[PDB]
Amino acid sequence: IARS
Amino acid sequence: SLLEFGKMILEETGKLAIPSYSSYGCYCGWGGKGTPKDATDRCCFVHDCCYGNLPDCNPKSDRYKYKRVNGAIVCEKGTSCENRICECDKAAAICFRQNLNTYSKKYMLYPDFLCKGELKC
Repeated sequence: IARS
Repeated sequence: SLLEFGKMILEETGKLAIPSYSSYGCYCGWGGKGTPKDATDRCCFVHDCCYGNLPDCNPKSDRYKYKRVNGAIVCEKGTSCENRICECDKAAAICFRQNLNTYSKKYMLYPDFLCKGELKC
């Protein structure tokens, strides 16, 4: 998971 | 999807996307401002732009399929959004691999206030  | 991107990141780099890339610099895992800190952060900047190219897609949640052909990522055909999301993620994962040589832990948990100014995609 990250956001971006 | 974000989980798939994380799996791709781990496959390429050997680092867990959380925590190694989820809070890195100005653009990874979070963020829309700042001069990217280094090449790895620029991978994130470009990836953010790449997702920004797809306003009617849902990259965090929409799943795509990919395979490997002698190590290389090949995005398999899904919906148009899925194909485009996969290409964004593939590029970023390759970019992270290409820039491990300069990854720096000092940019994990990088504080927001050190990221200011817009940089156009």
